[PDB]
Amino acid sequence: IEQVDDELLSLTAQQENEEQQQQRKRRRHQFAPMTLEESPSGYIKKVILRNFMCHEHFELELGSRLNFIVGNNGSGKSAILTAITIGLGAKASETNRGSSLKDLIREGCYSAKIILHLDNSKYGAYQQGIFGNEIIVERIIKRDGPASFSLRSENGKEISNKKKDIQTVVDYFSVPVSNPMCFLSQDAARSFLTASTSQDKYSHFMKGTLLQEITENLLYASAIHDSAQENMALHLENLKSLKAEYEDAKKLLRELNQTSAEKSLGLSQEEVIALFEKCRNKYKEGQKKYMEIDEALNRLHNSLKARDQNYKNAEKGTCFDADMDFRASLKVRKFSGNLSFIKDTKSLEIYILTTNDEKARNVDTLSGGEKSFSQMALLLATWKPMRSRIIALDEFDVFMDQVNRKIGTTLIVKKLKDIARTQTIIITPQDIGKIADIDSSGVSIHRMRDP
Amino acid sequence: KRVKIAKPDLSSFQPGSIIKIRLQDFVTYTLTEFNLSPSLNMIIGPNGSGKSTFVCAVCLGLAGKPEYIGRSKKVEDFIKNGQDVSKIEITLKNSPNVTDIEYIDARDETIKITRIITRSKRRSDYLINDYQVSESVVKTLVAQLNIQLDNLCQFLSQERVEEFARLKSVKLLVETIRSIDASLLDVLDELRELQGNEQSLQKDLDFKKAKIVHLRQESDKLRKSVESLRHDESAVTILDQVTAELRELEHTVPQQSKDLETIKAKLKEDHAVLEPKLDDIVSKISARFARLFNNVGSAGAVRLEKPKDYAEWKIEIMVKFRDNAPLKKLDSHTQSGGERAVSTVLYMIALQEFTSAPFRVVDEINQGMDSRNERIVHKAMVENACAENTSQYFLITPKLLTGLHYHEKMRIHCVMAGSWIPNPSEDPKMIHFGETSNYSFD
Amino acid sequence: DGALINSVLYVSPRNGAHYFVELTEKHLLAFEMLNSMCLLENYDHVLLFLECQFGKSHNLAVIPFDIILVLFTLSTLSEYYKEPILRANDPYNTSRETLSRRALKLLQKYLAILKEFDSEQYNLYDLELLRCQFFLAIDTLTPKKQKWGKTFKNPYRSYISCLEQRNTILGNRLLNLKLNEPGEFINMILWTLSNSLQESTPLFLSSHEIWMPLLEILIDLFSCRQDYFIQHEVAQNVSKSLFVQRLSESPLAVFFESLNTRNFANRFSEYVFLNCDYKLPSDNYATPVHPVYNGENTIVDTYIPTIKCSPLYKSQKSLALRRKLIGSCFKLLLRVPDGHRLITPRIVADDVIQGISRTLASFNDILQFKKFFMTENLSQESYFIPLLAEGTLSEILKDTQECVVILTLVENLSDGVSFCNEVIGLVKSKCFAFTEQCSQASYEEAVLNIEKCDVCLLVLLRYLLHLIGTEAILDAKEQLEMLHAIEKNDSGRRQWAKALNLGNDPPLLYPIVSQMFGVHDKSVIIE
Amino acid sequence: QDLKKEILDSPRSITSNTVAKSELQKSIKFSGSIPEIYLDVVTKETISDKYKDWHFISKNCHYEQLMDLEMKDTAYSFLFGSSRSQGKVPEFVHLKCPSITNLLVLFGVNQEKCNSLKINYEKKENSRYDNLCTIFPVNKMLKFLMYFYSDDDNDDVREFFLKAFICLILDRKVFNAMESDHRLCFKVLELFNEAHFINSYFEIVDKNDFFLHYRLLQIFPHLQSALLRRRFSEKQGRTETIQQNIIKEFNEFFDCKNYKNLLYFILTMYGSKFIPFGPKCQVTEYFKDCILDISNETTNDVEISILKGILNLFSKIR
Repeated sequence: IEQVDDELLSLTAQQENEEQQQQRKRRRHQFAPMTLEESPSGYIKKVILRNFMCHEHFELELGSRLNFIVGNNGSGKSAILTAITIGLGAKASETNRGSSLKDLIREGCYSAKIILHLDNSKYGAYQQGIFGNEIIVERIIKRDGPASFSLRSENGKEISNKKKDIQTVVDYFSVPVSNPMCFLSQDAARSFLTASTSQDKYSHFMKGTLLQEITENLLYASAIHDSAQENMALHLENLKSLKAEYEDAKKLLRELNQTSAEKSLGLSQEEVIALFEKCRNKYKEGQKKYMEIDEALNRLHNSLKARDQNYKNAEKGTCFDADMDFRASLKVRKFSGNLSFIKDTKSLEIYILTTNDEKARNVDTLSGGEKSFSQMALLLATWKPMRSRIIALDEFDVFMDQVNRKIGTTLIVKKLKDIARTQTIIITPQDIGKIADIDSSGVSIHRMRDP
Repeated sequence: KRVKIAKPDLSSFQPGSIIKIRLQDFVTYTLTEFNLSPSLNMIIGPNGSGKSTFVCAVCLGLAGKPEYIGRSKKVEDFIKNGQDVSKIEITLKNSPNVTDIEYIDARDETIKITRIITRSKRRSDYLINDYQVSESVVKTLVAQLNIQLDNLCQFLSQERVEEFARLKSVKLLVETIRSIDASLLDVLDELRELQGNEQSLQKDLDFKKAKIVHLRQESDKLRKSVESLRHDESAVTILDQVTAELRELEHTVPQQSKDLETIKAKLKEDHAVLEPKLDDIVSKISARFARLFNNVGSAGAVRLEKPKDYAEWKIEIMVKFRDNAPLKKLDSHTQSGGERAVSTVLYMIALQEFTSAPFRVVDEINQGMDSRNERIVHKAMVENACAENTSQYFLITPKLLTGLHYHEKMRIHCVMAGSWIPNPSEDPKMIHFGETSNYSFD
Repeated sequence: DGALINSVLYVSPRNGAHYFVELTEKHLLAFEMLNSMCLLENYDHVLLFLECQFGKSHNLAVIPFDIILVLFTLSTLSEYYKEPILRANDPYNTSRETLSRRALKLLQKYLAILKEFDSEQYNLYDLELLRCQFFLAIDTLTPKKQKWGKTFKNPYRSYISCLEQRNTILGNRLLNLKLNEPGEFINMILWTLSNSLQESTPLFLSSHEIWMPLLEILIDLFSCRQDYFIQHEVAQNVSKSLFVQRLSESPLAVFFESLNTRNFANRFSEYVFLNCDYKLPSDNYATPVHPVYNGENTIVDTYIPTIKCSPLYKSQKSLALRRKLIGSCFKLLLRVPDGHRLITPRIVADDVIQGISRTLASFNDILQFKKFFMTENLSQESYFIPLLAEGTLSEILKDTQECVVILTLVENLSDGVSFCNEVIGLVKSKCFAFTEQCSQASYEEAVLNIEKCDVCLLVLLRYLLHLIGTEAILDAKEQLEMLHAIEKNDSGRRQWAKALNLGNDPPLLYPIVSQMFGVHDKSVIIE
Repeated sequence: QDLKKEILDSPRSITSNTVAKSELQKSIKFSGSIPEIYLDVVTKETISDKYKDWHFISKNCHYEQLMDLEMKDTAYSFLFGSSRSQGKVPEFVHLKCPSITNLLVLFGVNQEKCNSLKINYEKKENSRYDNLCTIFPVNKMLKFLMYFYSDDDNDDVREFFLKAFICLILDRKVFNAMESDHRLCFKVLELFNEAHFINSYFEIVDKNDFFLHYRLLQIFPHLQSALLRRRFSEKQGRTETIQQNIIKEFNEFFDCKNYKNLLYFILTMYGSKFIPFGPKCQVTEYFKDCILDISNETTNDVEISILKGILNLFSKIR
């Protein structure tokens, strides 16, 4: 099948392009010695949304590490997350907020503006000399005409209007906007928190950590390699049959040399010599094709081995980070827990030991509050391995009832207030001020005065 | 009135059994009397107290020599220290199926064999009905009773126990083929060799057929050369020899073709005659093995694997007593000693009813094996003793086991002597050891 | 004795263990990290974690008992028969060493750290925690009841152990589970002792690389556990009856309970010297041996054996292992009160001494006898080696000479004068001297017995020098007369040498005594 | 016809690693089976240098002479622990091997290597396929070498002995066959000054060859800080601190894309005072940031993923 060879050649070309792209990239950090406690730069200091969705121009100053928006449901509660995702740059289908970008614009107004102020005063800034202490990202969405972008600085000088610069800045700041899990919508949070089957938990963890796509790419490459190896064996058999036919043609050529009789040979000598010449050309082209296929198969085999080793190392590291984060999270409730990933069952099993039992029982053999706490700890342990500058989450009050909801909120505050590398925006309708755990520093509560 | 001992009626006892044994002038037992249950015999005593010596003397009495039991020969041990002669007497049921007997009619039901051992005289002399005879007559009487001392199945000793512990599948095949007539295996092997030489001749005929096909291909070239003689002289050097050899091979083909049909028919007839008998024997031995291992709570069958070659047939034993141990051939290294001993003992018990031997004797078998495998083998022996008309086993118990199960059919025998107990010779009722039926009348 | 057996400051005694030590936050985090890495089958990272901070800091990283069992199981996965599995597990061998080798090296280094407690080098709390982990591993490694031939308990409730959900590491069952079988521990000991002297490359690789070091580590750990049991588990003052019962429950008592057999003396003597040069007496039944982990007797095609060991090196290692086993047996035996005997193990010191003496006297090769009777440290093996030497000498004199002279040299080690007088008495009887009764045809066997007798006397003289030193070699006339008697014995041997029965000179101990304490052949070569 | 005649002159009607496998087979120094599967697995790594390593011993050892030396060593008049003085029982060793070079030749080292005890990077002596040459047990070889210590001697003999010991311990075969307890190795290290030992080791091997540095640290972890003081000395580093020198070396390896050397350098540096384990350290955070920057997880060298995992593990260590 020539189509299998074409697929192998296309995959080899794609791998060569990817390795050239890998070689092109350079380190972007200069390691300024400086002095830890201080948060790194790139967090969103303030967001202003003018004529966006339902509300008019509104100013929100987000905190450095942890945020709790107390906007009530039905008052544009999800508008802030949608605006942040659109401004930072995300696919419209991925956001799943609104039928189209045109609907996001306020009714009766042709244009909507979304402005974000990323911080560059602190360490880790991207081109702090050119952009200054702050980077302003402005997105204009109009019913008529393409959406416009401005990467203006504090003085208002528009550094650039293209999309590549925004992607480069986001990559430098390490904000996984492409990953839907870092910015969880209501539906995504409901799907992740309500997962019951171990296979569902494993699938959610793999998809969130961006390991599922690597596994799918490796499986596709492995299937292409197996098909290419089978076609290579068929081509080797065909080349051996052609070599035997050409050896017979060479014996006929030796008979042609002896003649150089026609009725004994049967075919005209000119026809036989032309057949030998075309057979030699076919042999040469077949040998070149065989060498190209062999080189491509060897390169694919080496690339597959390297990818398998890299994927195994990355998976082991991600699983180890998730397991350590989960064990640290379970210490809050005086529990001892661990995660097990099984390839044979393709499932993630959570084992938790409480104060009463002396044996680590299955997580399924627990109460609803304990299972909800385990799900929240798994969500935090899945967020931890992927280092994200900005993480946004919608309401979770419907998934936990009474005491377990307060315990989950306390766990979220304790686990996210300490880390300065990640800025978290939590949007919940329940009043955080009612909770006694608001005295802790590093937590910012932004309650909307207008219900 | 006067107490009367139970009548030793040989008619009630199964043929080939022993009712009363008299041991005279032996170590620690100058005069002793022993009684054996018709179903099964149980003897309790420490090793080296003379119980093993008593069993060895009983084995020697029935045309037995110490070197023929696969053990060291110690004639002096049997003789009492200071007594010139040591006497052992064995009484057996007699049936009119055995020849070469002295002073005993065919109708008579008693065959009494006496062995006397003395240091001064070195000869094999036995007594029938208190009449001196050579060892050959007793040996042939034992041979005609279908009981063999040299064979490991009928008699089991510590050296024989060690040999049975490491047993290869080829040894099991040899034992199975020696129990049944071994002529059939030899005939089948000869027929297999005839099939092999016939197959070699058939492949040679196939090569000759390929040569005939080449001759047929070149016959057209020969005809072309002949018509050209009538581009010329192509392979014309040989014309007559190729035709003559083709005709000779064509005449040879039917003679070889006639064969491979009669030889295969004879092989098929021999295989068809031999197969059901071995199949039923294997099915019966597997059923006995499974029924004996049901007490062990394990599933096992004695299977005979039959490959295309008749000589390649082998015996497989299924082991399930231990979950960790996979099904494999019996071996001492991989398996525990107690489980292996129980398995071999049950295998020997399975080949008892089919054998015509009147009784089977096992030595160093009743000794404890972890107190669990020994307990289950004791339960299996009790279940076997439950059936009527069964062989008598002389069990040896060097180490006492707590909570031993004693069946009603079998009776325990104790040879131990106590300081408070009076001397057996002086005390009329102490001559019998481990017997309770003797005290009761009849 | 040392700080290893007398450090109970940070211990928290429990029903399961008296040596239990509570975990601190840093140790708990380390235990959790190691367990998490072990769960993902990332053993290479576990070894890197243990090696990166080893010896580079004042604080000590304590290996958890479950991780110790994992390392013990890894030590069984040798490259020669598991090369494809190890290559698959770690395709990039960054360490350039086998996982089994790295695990064995870590276990040996940690055992060396445990043997001597350096309070200055390491904090006492870490050392006590490591001792607790090793003792817990030994308690999990308790041998099952001997067969001629409960799954996991975690004392620490702070973390979930990796071994709870898994019983195999890389296709091989855990060492504790494998050894906790009726016929495996004795089988393992017999297999290693048989394969120690085996010429076959797979069998030699199986023991030299795997079983020999693991057995040495287990013997050392059991000796330390026995010392801890005697120091703390006992009730101090006792009626001499309860102490025997406690000794029957001692870790060494359970260790040798799996080798009790029917008669401990003869079977133990055959087991320790299995596959040695001595002729087998009384046609003893062969001892079944099988590989412990699948194909230990097979070498994978990928692995190429490029290492050759001389027979002397193999004999030295095998005899050292045998000496360690005999020393452990004698250490267990010496604690038994006089008159009383242990109930669970049917072991008698006199029976063991007689069996070892019979086995040593039966040796037909002097090299193995010398390897057994030559030790780098006399103080370490001072409790049983003199007794074995005296017994072997007594048996050699009994077989060579019709008159058996009672030997009291072990009690005479205290006084050099008594020892020298006894030596003079023995040489005067001609039992030490070459026997004229022996025929010229059997001269080589007589020389073989004489050289072994000389080796036993040299061992006793070395122990006497260790006990008394060199103070009155010539000052006391008795030692000078003993040296003159040794010269007279040398002259008696020279009489047979001048007989010219064989070209080889009969062995003379005069040069060796002169080197050790003969002061250069007295006046013969002092000039 | 004439064109066909020239065409007949032209040959008419995989070999991925045939030449390399054939050359490895020809130079094998082994009398045995040498199965083709071993050659195939050795010649088809393409990812790691596991089968390429420094080999001090390149020839089969003289088994008979070494066995004779072992027999003489096992039993002798003194039968006591060998002291550093009294000639180290020279009465037989001088008769058997008068010089240390003769002993090294008995071990299997060629005379040319004995003459110059240095690793030739130009000849790629540090990366060579295993010669599969039989060697004596490491303990016996170390005892024989210790018999040639000669403390009461000129500096040249002691320097030669130290260089020979350093070359022997760094050998791949010796390192693989070395016992878990380095009692003899520790004794030899204690015989010489630690600074002198480090200076001799750095003379024998390249300063940037961190693979051998990691191997030496595996053999002798306590020398790690001292080794760093030789590699990143404050006096030789001008005004820059040792940490700044470590950062500069990391940056240069990162720019050169020497991922294997970078991984071995990271393994060597961690565990010392300059680069200690801990989540709060800035250096580990910078290293992780750089590794995350280069890592793409689609077409990347295995070393990058291994470095990421090792850095994460070291960061988690307290």
